[PDB]
Amino acid sequence: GVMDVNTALQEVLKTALIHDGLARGIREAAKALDKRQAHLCVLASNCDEPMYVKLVEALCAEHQINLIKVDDNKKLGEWVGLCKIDREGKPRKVVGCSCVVVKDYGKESQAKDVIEEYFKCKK
Amino acid sequence: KKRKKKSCTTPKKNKHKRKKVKLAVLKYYKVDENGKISRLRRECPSDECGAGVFMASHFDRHYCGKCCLTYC
Ligand SMILES: [Zn+2]
Repeated sequence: GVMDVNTALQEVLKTALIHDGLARGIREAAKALDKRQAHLCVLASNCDEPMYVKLVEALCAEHQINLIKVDDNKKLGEWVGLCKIDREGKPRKVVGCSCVVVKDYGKESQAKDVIEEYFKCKK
Repeated sequence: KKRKKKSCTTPKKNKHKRKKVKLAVLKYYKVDENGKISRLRRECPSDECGAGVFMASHFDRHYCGKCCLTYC
């Protein structure tokens, strides 16, 4: 509870990158849900297609997947690792995706308390 | 100097391009506002690509991409 929800994606996408559990993309990210093993999805409200959100909110809800609301979709390309770093630590090449799906969690508890208390409050 | 440009390069042996429509999952999915998942194409019954990986629906057959299974 010491960390905010809008920054709660950061450390969990870092600790799950070491196990290759981040579905960059949209089609293969949605097909990970049809493997019935993914655990969370993030929708960026800065969107481009009205057809795009109404399918993914229909897929994640009926198969019991919650949601993390972050605004911008070029912003989500950083923590998935889809952006190339510069020499001193800046994303010199910005490539941002609008759908991020995790499959397996990292081995920690600094995010595994805050994502759980964000989960249980909307039940 | 000491060469000629010769203009004799003929690479005109055209390859393909991957024509993808914008988010082909909309070609794959169709959902009404009540929440129905209407998979418009067949699902392959193979062990490797079962229940998540969708087939093709051609003019006369079904067709896979992983194991290239075919029907009529
Ligand atoms: Zn397959």
